[PDB]
Amino acid sequence: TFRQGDMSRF
Amino acid sequence: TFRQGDMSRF
Amino acid sequence: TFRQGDMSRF
Amino acid sequence: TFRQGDMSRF
Amino acid sequence: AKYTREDIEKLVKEENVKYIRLQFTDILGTIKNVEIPVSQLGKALDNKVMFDGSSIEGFVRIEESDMYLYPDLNTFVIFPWTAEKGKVARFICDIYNPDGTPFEGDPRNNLKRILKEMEDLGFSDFNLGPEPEFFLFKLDEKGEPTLELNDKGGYFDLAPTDLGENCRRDIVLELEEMGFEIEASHHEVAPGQHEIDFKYAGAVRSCDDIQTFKLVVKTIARKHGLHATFMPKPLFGVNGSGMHCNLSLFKNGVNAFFDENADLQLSETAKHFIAGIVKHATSFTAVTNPTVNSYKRLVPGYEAPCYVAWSAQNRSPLIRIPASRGISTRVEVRSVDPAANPYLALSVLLAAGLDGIKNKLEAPAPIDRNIYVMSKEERMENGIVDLPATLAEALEEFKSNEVMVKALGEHLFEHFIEAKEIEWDMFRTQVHPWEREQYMSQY
Amino acid sequence: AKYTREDIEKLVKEENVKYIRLQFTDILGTIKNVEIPVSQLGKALDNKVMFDGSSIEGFVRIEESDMYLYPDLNTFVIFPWTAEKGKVARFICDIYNPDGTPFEGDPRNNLKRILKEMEDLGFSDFNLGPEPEFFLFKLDEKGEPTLELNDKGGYFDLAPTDLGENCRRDIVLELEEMGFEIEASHHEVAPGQHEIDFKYAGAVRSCDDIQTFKLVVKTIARKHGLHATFMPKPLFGVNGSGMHCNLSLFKNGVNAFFDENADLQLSETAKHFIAGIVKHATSFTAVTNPTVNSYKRLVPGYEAPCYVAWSAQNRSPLIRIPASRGISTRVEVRSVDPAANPYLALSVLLAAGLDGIKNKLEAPAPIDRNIYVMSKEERMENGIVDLPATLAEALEEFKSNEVMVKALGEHLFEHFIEAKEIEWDMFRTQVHPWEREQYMSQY
Amino acid sequence: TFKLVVKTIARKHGLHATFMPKPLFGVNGSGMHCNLSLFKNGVNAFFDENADLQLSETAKHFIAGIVKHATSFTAVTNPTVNSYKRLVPGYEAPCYVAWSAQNRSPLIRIPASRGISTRVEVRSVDPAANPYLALSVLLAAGLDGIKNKLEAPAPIDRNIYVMSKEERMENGIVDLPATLAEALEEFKSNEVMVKALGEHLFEHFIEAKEIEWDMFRTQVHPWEREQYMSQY
Ligand SMILES: NC(=O)CC[C@H](N)C(=O)O
Ligand SMILES: NC(=O)CC[C@H](N)C(=O)O
Ligand SMILES: NC(=O)CC[C@H](N)C(=O)O
Ligand SMILES: [Mg+2]
Ligand SMILES: [Mg+2]
Ligand SMILES: [Mg+2]
Ligand SMILES: [Mg+2]
Ligand SMILES: [Mg+2]
Repeated sequence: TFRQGDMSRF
Repeated sequence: TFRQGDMSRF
Repeated sequence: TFRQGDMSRF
Repeated sequence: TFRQGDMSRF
Repeated sequence: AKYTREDIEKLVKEENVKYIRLQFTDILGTIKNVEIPVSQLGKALDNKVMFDGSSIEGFVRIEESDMYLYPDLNTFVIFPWTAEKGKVARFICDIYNPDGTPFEGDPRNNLKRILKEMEDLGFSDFNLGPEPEFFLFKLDEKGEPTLELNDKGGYFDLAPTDLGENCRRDIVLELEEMGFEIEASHHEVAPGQHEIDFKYAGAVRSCDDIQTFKLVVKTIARKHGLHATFMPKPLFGVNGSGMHCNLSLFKNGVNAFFDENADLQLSETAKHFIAGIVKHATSFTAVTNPTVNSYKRLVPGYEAPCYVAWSAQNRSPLIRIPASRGISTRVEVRSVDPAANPYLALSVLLAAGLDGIKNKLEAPAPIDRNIYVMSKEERMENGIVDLPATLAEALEEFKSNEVMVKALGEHLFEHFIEAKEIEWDMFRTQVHPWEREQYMSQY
Repeated sequence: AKYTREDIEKLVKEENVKYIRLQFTDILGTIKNVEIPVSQLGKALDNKVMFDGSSIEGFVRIEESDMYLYPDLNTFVIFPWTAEKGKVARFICDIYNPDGTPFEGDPRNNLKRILKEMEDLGFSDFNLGPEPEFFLFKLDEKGEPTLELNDKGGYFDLAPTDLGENCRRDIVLELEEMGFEIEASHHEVAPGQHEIDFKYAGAVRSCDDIQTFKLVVKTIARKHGLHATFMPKPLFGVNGSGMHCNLSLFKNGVNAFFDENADLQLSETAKHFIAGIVKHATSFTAVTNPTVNSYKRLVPGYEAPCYVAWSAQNRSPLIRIPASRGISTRVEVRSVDPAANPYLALSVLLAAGLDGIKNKLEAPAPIDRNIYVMSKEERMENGIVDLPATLAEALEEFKSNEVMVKALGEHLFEHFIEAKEIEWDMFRTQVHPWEREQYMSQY
Repeated sequence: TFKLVVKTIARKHGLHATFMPKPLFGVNGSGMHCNLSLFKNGVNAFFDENADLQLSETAKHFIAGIVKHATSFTAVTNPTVNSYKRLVPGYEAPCYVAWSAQNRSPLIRIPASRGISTRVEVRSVDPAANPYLALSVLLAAGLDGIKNKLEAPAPIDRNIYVMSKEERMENGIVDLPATLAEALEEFKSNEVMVKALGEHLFEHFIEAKEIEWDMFRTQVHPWEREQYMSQY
């Protein structure tokens, strides 16, 4: 996790 | 990750 | 309150 | 009871 | 005993069984099995069938592990639904390590271990009488459950009547045909809610009967174009579903809870048992109420318990003592819901009761004055404490209790805690439609 | 001053206004008003219009109470949407008791009281620069919001482009024509999410601008066939919406947070302010995040704050200090969401900051090593504590804080606590569709 | 015969049965774990009650042989393009060359049962592989280990997935080929695996698989259009 909104495009 | 098939029910 | 399941018929 | 019109929004 | 190897072989011989299910129970209580052809019955009865024992852990399993599948002969049951070319029979099996040691991660083996600990205290039997409640929901054209109840019945009403339907009657008769001992049945308080009560039996047999009862009820409801669920609170504003557990402890074949010259006709052992259950009530709630939805039932006004107290006549007490005495003297725990794992719930209840007996704890005074009117602060000064309000709070309480941890061992403890923490984390981050109804237009 | 009585009368005389809204803000932050014809403007400007002051309490009001409606002349605004026969103008008014004393239950009056307390400490101004962000949802045929976003844009993207649409551009231009001071605008991280930043101004003026901004954004989005919501987290797995608050304290007309000769170019007053915000951070979360949905945004992985720490460059810090210094030296609190009441949130933030300054509390060391790396126990030994995970937990934390109680007074405290407790009780007893999807068929 | 019968019976029930290694993304794939046991004079040659793990020296040589050629026969045991979408971490499918008795997705797993039932399980094989060719290459690798008395590496029981690829390359843990083309390249360079199926089979298999990979690599999949048609 720790990064979900930024990589939500993928 | 490291556990996706088992936890896929959620 | 204190009685909702029994009085639910009304 | 004693408060139904004001709390009707819920 | 009831069956031997020769009896099983002969029975499958005439009944022409071709498929055998070696069923068992995992952490979450769902029924798991590995299936073998009838040609492997000899290998099965030799305690030689291997399987992946990590399947007991559920969705938190990590590494494959080989374990044996020791079946229980007394649990042999022939399913009435013939499977085309041949019949299907089932065995309820214990899980064993490859070295012959019973697996510590098996809930049934854990219950047997707790029963052995009970026998070490001098007692002989631990009887359980369950009262599982369930809802019946109509299916749609696509064969999936809807929110419409099967009838607008009431408490003890003769609502289904004659003229077909009456799925409860068919379930009771069918269960009678499979060797179950049904005491009585009735319509429950909520519409579309039903209850079937079994005769009391041994703890292991009672839990096996509970699992088989869930399976059979679901199957028969599917026959009638209905959905049967043991979910604690399927609907808001309507009575939930409980699985009240009537517990009776026997010593030398006689009831140890009964004393004819004592007040309330209750022995000192019964008072110690009640004290033990009261002390650990907030701690084993996580096991007896293992789902998120379980705590929507534990709300006031629907006869479900909400506070730790015991009584003989009260509105929704945690522990109730029925009026019957003598051989039928028992203590009823009403917090348990049908979603709980029967083996784990029985293990924690028995462990708490034995903890009360071993330390000779003093039971608090019974509550007979409707604590509900009193405020939370107005009753906190007494012995009345609140049950956990959420699954997370119950998990926090369960982790801290040392006695409840040994009630199921380290393997079961860690895996149950991990699974329930994942379950709570999934629930708490969701955005439910209620939030959008309350805030999307207001803010 | 910007307007006088003669200016207001002359402006309404030529602009031909017929309806005047004497708007105010209740406990929950929703905009309320009592409407008068233009013939009652003289009575309104004389501080003589009465109304039911219990409407401030929201849905927990019990008794009618007469209150006065002292309007603020500088808040006079002419709405661009003509009401057929005549225009509509608005005043933002203070609430006064019938004896001339300001009403203690008015959030705006409470903010003014906290500002008076700040002036008693030697400071002159308390500037707020807000960063409200919102989602745009398409409307259906029946004119009600759906779950479809207006665009699949990204962070700072040129997604709306030219050729019509671009509701953000129209909102910014229209706000400019109404006298707002818009700094900059951009597309937010989540699809269909936008942010508009105002120039910093006084606390009361900033809160009034926030309320007017919400009203205008909702109206303009409704014009474009869109739904604008300031819900903290309308969707799961998608970026939430915050109302990052840039706070700057001024003394004698100069920035009191700036010190060129100190480390990080931060004055001792700034460090005391940061310490005060850190100390009470878990206590005013109930005010800055007053909804149940507010705590679904406060989850890791979406740049929203989850732990009490301050930094100059970190992934989702509770307090962030922008690189700009000098007159523009400020401390940014990123926990606030647009659903919060601006007056109450500003009051509690200012009270915490003044508590830090008054007692000269020592700020903890800034964190620049990604607290998300270690576990909760692996960071609890430091000064990093967790924000409340639910609205009930935040309510419990807020009640126990003595300083935060006086930040809004007894009347506001009791009514806010009652309303929020009712809100939480309604939420916790509901049975959400997630529970049925998870347990109806499994159990 | 099992594949044929399963397909036929599933067709009878109005169902489609597929042995595709990975028909769906984000869901567990399909394996064809092969339990191999070698016998000598009618007794199990992998069993030795007096040795550690109750494993004979022949079993250790067999494991060493399978480990040495594991990256080479992957092209035969995983002969399709879709085979390598299953060989991804997190779905119990093997991704690295290691052997263990209890681990999360090891390449070689040794079941707890011993004695006559002593065996070595190769979990990389998928049902799409040709059974005869896969068995041939596995047996050839095992015999190569036995013939040269290769030394088996230490078993892994600490969850290789924890540390990085650079944090495990210094050990004996190597990665399986990531694509069918990489597996073909590895298979061509292994001399021992070439004789495992002979020159005729080798050339025809290589030609067919190269054509298969070339057809796949030049396609424009809908994922590319979803990712780039509007972005660029
Ligand atoms: N009347 C009853 O005993 C029903 C009990 C109730 N349904 C419960 O959930 O406990
Ligand atoms: N990247 C940003 O500044 C967005 C902030 C984020 N939407 C929040 O809720 O705080
Ligand atoms: N649990 C299992 O053994 C399944 C194995 C997994 N499906 C694979 O592709 O290897
Ligand atoms: Mg009942
Ligand atoms: Mg009962
Ligand atoms: Mg932003
Ligand atoms: Mg910001
Ligand atoms: Mg296998």
